Amino acid sequence: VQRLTYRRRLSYNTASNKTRLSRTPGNRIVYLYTKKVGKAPKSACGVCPGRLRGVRAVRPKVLMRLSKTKKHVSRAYGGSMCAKCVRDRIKRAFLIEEQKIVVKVLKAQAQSQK
Amino acid sequence: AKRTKKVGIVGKYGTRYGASLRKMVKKIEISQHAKYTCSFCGKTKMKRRAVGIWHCGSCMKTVAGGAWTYNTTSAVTVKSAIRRLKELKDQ
Amino acid sequence: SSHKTFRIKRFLAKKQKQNRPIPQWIRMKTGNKIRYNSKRRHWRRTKLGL
Amino acid sequence: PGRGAPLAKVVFRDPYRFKKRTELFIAAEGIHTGQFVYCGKKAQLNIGNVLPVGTMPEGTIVCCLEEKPGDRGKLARASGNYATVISHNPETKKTRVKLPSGSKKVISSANRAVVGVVAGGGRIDKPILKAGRAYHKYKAKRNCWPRVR
Amino acid sequence: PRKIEEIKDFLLTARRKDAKSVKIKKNKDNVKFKVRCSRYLYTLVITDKEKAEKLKQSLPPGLAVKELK
RNA sequence: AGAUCUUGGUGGUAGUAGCAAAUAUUCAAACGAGAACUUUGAAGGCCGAAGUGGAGAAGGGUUCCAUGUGAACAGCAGUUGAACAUGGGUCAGUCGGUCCUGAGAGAUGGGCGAGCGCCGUUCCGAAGGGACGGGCGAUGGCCUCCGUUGCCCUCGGCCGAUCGAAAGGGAGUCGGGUUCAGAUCCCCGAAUCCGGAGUGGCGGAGAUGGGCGCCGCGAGGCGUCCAGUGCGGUAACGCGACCGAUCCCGGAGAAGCCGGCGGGAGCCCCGGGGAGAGUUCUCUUUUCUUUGUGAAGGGCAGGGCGCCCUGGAAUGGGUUCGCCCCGAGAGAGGGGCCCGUGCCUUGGAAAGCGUCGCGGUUCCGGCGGCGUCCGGUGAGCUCUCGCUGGCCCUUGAAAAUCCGGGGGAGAGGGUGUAAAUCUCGCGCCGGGCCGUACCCAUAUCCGCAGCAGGUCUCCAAGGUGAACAGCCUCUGGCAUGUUGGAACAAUGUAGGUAAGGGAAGUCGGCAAGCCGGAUCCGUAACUUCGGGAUAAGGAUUGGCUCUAAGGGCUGGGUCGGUCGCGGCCGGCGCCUAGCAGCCGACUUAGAACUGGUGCGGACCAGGGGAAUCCGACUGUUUAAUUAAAACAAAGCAUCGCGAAGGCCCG
RNA sequence: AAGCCAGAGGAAACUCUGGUGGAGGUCCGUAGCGGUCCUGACGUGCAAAUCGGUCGUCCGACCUGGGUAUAGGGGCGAAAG
Ligand SMILES: [Mg+2]
Ligand SMILES: [Mg+2]
Ligand SMILES: [Mg+2]
Ligand SMILES: [Mg+2]
Ligand SMILES: [Mg+2]
Ligand SMILES: [Mg+2]
Ligand SMILES: [Mg+2]
Ligand SMILES: [Mg+2]
Ligand SMILES: [Mg+2]
Ligand SMILES: [Mg+2]
Ligand SMILES: [Mg+2]
Ligand SMILES: [Mg+2]
Ligand SMILES: [Mg+2]
Ligand SMILES: [Mg+2]
Ligand SMILES: [Mg+2]
Ligand SMILES: [Mg+2]
Ligand SMILES: [Mg+2]
Ligand SMILES: [Mg+2]
Ligand SMILES: [Mg+2]
Ligand SMILES: [Mg+2]
Ligand SMILES: [Mg+2]
Ligand SMILES: [Mg+2]
Ligand SMILES: [Mg+2]
Ligand SMILES: [Mg+2]
Ligand SMILES: [Mg+2]
Ligand SMILES: [Mg+2]
Ligand SMILES: [Mg+2]
Ligand SMILES: [Mg+2]
Ligand SMILES: [Mg+2]
Ligand SMILES: [Mg+2]
Ligand SMILES: [Mg+2]
Ligand SMILES: [Mg+2]
Ligand SMILES: [Mg+2]
Ligand SMILES: [Mg+2]
Ligand SMILES: [Mg+2]
Ligand SMILES: [Mg+2]
Ligand SMILES: [Mg+2]
Ligand SMILES: [Mg+2]
Ligand SMILES: [Mg+2]
Ligand SMILES: [Mg+2]
Ligand SMILES: [Mg+2]
Ligand SMILES: [Zn+2]
Ligand SMILES: [Zn+2]
Repeated sequence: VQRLTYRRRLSYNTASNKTRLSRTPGNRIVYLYTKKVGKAPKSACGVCPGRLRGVRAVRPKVLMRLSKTKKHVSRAYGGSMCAKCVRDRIKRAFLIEEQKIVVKVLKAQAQSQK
Repeated sequence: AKRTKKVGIVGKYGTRYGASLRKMVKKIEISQHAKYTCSFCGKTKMKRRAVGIWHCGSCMKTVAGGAWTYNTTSAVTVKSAIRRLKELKDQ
Repeated sequence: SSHKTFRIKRFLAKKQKQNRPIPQWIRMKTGNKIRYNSKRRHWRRTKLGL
Repeated sequence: PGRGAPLAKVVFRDPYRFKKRTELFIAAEGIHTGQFVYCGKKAQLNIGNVLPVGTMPEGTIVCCLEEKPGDRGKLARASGNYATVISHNPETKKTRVKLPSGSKKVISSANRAVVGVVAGGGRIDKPILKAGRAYHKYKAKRNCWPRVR
Repeated sequence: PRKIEEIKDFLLTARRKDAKSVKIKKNKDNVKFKVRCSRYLYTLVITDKEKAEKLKQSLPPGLAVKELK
């Protein structure tokens, strides 16, 4: 077997020194210094544990050169919140504002007396 | 089969620490690692995350509880007392 | 080491330049009284201060 | 870390500007995420509400009780502990409470406090059983543990 | 590199102002027209031998027609 | 003449002790005055991938590399050298520093201090010097008009300077060639990140349609009016852009240790096909070597999903090695997203490599031919990615930096080949400073030295085997560790063996010796019921020839009733106890045969039992005479303290 | 070790068997870390503390680099001055 060497001056197996084996067209195996693994956004609701869909999972500075579409989903709160916890918020905002109309009408017939 | 006659969960401690100390920690270790039934979703998935923190896997509901049991008998009588005082604050 | 500062490297540059034999024609000067460079420093015999 | 009592992150609405305020309370046992707490004089008796001891019934027990009227919580903060409101007197605006050590103390009626006992339960009941578990317990607090006589 | 699939888009890339040369490489099964632009090396692969000859005679003027044999 | 006097020099000892840790050298030749030691070749060995191999951090600082000398040094020698002398050598937007903060360090305000100063780091400060926005203006100037710029209004808490990591966070460079010595830096070729464009570089999007009056046979044209800050999918979400400020919300950065599985690769293994070697006393279609496709795009496998739609499940079902999941929506069907390091393709064969040649430019990135192939296995090893668990009175950073969303203050054109705008495609310019050689250790570092010591990491082949053990080998390396020759006395140091006895030796079984692996049996007292326990004790073990068992893939037809020697469906039949063929792992069990009873044949590899004292255990300790019964420890008990406080520094 | 699966015995109470699982300041034992004994070697040494064999521990109160903090009547000490 052909044993390998590091190609830089960092000689320790730290998190910023991860490598993968690559076979060059010169028929030799060399190390290739991989980038880190990115993560998709977490949902803004902070409840459900899955990460968002439709969004490219990269390091934060790779987002500076990514297209806008690759960084979000075409929906309200898309790319920041999950669909499931957005439907809950649409229902919650509507129903609670219905409740305020209920208590306003309830006091409206309660102020019919002086 | 029945693998241990009496030690139960504290067989991991071997012969160490003395029989009565292993017996004292046995009931606590049973409750500490137990999965309680969540009172918010009904799924038996409410398990201890840290000391005093109980978290449900299904509904993602975290509740502050006892160190080893999900809720301590002290805080149970406290909650009843506070409920009694609130309904007595009004008439 | 391989990683060195500019200040350190320049310091070693002066030490390297002045660790050399005396010129041959110096001994021919009148009133010389100098035989050889007595400030010669070998890397293994003695170490630099820094 | 270094504390047996869980903490509670509670988010309020700032009343003077468009912002959110993130407070770090001490969790009274029984509170949960997605639960509303109410802080003020007009809040009612519920586990987690923060209301002054002067506007409390004669026997309610509190969690993170102030020592001086106006500062933040200072008493009964360790896990499982609680003060107990004993009596008031509208004269001189004072309130007598029973501290966890059994000491009676007279404090202002404007001292706020959480309602309930602080979570973390009977942490002292479990024997540590191991010099290593004591080693890890005090590695989170301060360099005090191996005690030479 | 960018691979070009059809013919007419290879023409206007080859006639682009930043196009520097065209290299024609004949293999045992196809002919590759590689135009060297400022950013990419656009490669068009033709299996048909007669199509390659027509395209070569129709290459834009004022451009290198370097052959690789 | 003295002071174990001060300094310098010199003797006897004395050609003495010694030049003995890690198996090892030998033959021939060359250069040379000179060869045990240099160089080349042949041989025999060692390191044996946890190396005596290949590369780094710290440290050294020129030791690096050529040529020359043979004074001194390399404790023998030397034609050799890490010595001496003379020259030469370190090339970066994308490898680091540089930037961020961490534990912490440290000014200013303030306080103290005789004083140099030191306390303090948000505390007792009027701590924002900035901002697109609007206005008053000087029209600075290609005065149409947007860039200036003074002031005013509005907004603006990182609420604290600054320093702190060549292993933390941190955008983006790879393949080939090249030197005496440098290369991810040079050259060739493929890319890519950030920043900029004032007059704005080109396309594309925005965005270019309807209503009505008319002309015109219709098509197609003219005038008016009205929209037009994109579109698709039920959904998950998708498409190439997709106006938008202050402000707000969120994400990424940003997370422990351990276990078990799965995917991918690299290596290893097996069967063939080439090319070149090796053996051929006989045998061997044999044995050995070698048999590429970088980044970055596009496409497709594959892996994952706590994502969506239909539907409504108990005779509960699905499912894992383990778990686990389901009326809060299972199974099933159909989709969506993420990762894609795997394969194909552009790069790409033109290069590289292996072989066979032909020329020469003291010494050519010379030229040419042929090839660079097809397969199969796996609890294999090492990485990496993923899923799911366990443990914690332990919950396993921060900040730069970047992004998404909410909101809609505003901006833009009057239907023009349009406007504001664009995170879309392509194009143009730039990336400064410092480091970069070499050693990285039985000789380049510290230990006074070429010192058996010490000194932080990465890679990791075959056999045996449970194994990164020990033992042997390949790649790579070396010359036995600061000398050799001849002999084989005593005493030694290291290693063996020993008849009969078996601790009688000795303070004492000190030392040595016995035992030892695996399989099958069989295991006591006591016990905190976990243990003791490999208790104790016994049997077996080789080689060869077989026999069983433990799997995976495909195909199961009754037929032309017809024809797009084959099918659109069915007149046309009963694997339904399952068969057929193909392929492939180790493991276990059983038996026969056989050897001078030898077989864990080397290597690896527990002596055992009965008691007494002490300490519960695990852990720690007198670096350099004490590892213990000492310390610690969990457990138990006592004490002080409600903050104007307890304990403590100053 | 807990958890889980199947089976058996029981009139019940409940018990038993075989798997699976992989806990533990768990055992044997490498690298590492340490340093018991030979009171071995050495003792004008290789060494101003090293070497050989034999040993203790080897998932944790584990080993370790670097950055930091504590300074002399002071520090720091699982404690030996
Ligand atoms: Mg490849
Ligand atoms: Mg030195
Ligand atoms: Mg003590
Ligand atoms: Mg004298
Ligand atoms: Mg005298
Ligand atoms: Mg002698
Ligand atoms: Mg000798
Ligand atoms: Mg060997
Ligand atoms: Mg090396
Ligand atoms: Mg040299
Ligand atoms: Mg000599
Ligand atoms: Mg020199
Ligand atoms: Mg400010
Ligand atoms: Mg800095
Ligand atoms: Mg770093
Ligand atoms: Mg080099
Ligand atoms: Mg390829
Ligand atoms: Mg389903
Ligand atoms: Mg070729
Ligand atoms: Mg180098
Ligand atoms: Mg040494
Ligand atoms: Mg010194
Ligand atoms: Mg020898
Ligand atoms: Mg020798
Ligand atoms: Mg040596
Ligand atoms: Mg004998
Ligand atoms: Mg005998
Ligand atoms: Mg005797
Ligand atoms: Mg005697
Ligand atoms: Mg002995
Ligand atoms: Mg015994
Ligand atoms: Mg046999
Ligand atoms: Mg002890
Ligand atoms: Mg005890
Ligand atoms: Mg020690
Ligand atoms: Mg000692
Ligand atoms: Mg006791
Ligand atoms: Mg252990
Ligand atoms: Mg052990
Ligand atoms: Mg000792
Ligand atoms: Mg001795
Ligand atoms: Zn959500
Ligand atoms: Zn729940």
